[PDB]
Amino acid sequence: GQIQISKHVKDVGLPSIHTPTKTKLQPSVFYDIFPGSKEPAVLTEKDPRLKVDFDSALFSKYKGNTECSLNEHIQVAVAHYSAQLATLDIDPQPIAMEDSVFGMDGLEALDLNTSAGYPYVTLGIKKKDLINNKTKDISKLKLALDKYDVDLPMITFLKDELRKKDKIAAGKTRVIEASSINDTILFRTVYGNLFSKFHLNPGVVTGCAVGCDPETFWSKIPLMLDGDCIMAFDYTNYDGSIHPIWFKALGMVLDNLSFNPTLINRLCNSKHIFKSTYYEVEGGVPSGCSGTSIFNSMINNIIIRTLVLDAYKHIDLDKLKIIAYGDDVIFSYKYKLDMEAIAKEGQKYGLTITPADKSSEFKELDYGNVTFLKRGFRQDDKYKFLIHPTFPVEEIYESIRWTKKPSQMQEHVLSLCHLMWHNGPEIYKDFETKIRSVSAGRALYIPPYELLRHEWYEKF
Ligand SMILES: C[N+](C)(CCCS(=O)(=O)[O-])Cc1ccccc1
Repeated sequence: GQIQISKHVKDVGLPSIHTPTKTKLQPSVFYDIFPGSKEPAVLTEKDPRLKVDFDSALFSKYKGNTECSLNEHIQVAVAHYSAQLATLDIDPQPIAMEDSVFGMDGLEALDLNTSAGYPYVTLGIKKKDLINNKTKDISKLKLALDKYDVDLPMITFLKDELRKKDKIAAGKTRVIEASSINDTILFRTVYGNLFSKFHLNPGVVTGCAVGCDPETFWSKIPLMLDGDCIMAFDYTNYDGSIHPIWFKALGMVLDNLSFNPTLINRLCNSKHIFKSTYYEVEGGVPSGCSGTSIFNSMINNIIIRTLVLDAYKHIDLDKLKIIAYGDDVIFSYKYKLDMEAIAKEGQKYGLTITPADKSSEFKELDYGNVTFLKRGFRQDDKYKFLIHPTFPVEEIYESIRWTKKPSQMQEHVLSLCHLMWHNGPEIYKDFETKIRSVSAGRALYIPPYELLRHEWYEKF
């Protein structure tokens, strides 16, 4: 990520975007019932919990781009992965706008709650003002499309969420570049079929997990990654470390499929508006963007193949199975491979790869300690072939202590329970007890472990 130009919105003819300065998160009635350290992320330069300057650390993700071009290995990576995707027979033609908005098979309907982005956010216009899902009317949407066109700047929002104390004093708050609904629609009409195909085919052919249901997909992973092992690792600032060449490679893949190879460049050479500053970035991917999960996974698919070929000879790509969800990736090879060595091949590209789960060194992993989409793996008691997706109990305790909407505690709780029960009867029972220890939690409906277990078996 290299900031090319930065200037006042007034000197460019753009409005100043107003962003929430204070968190909506507040202590819930369970705050004292469960243990936790996390707290609301810093949303303003003036937060006593700070140590370093806000704007400083905030815009530190942009280290710039490392000098490097396309090599034969990347070309080979692109070639193999393309051939893999070619087996899915994806239709290159665009999709009707009616499908881009209300969805189709494999493509969820557009979220009508999130902001419409620029410039609607500055005109008081929301998505439900352009789309009438009630009568499926989108006439007003079409007008807006032709009125403001496309390739509009992205709005930078600070991510109001829970973070560890060290991220609080360090002012490390995550940003969420919000694309204009106009560009979300364009990207869906163009790539819609690809997005659809991927969502219906999470696995090793697409090398992607976007669209999967962890509850059933977890049982499949072990069968797909049928290798001599299983590897995972962490990325230090993945989004801001994606060098432009990966987009060039992504384009080639898309071109081998007969899709637009240039549109995606609007993500590489992106336009942004933080608050009163307008700027353009060269390199990196827009964090939290609308439809970038799939593109990020594809890039990772190209990266993994490259680093492997870079670190080893006599490698058989067909034997390297990959499953990615954006920057999160797990893969395997017929034979054992050194993760540390693979990691070092990333340095030349500007990718900082560290041990999985913020570990000390690059230690060997197994389905016993490996994680993916922040979930571990645990065999079911009754049926050993079914795999429980385990979510960190600590994270659940952390989440339940805060709430953004008090009158929605029932919904919040239910979500947690669906994650929780996968950790076991004893743990779930203790969770239920703590909740029901206060009148407010007693009035809540908590799904019994038997009911959750029963419903889970019927999903296979
Ligand atoms: C994926 N397996 C089929 C074999 C993995 C052997 S290992 O425990 O050494 O990673 C089953 C499995 C084993 C433990 C946990 C979750 C799944």
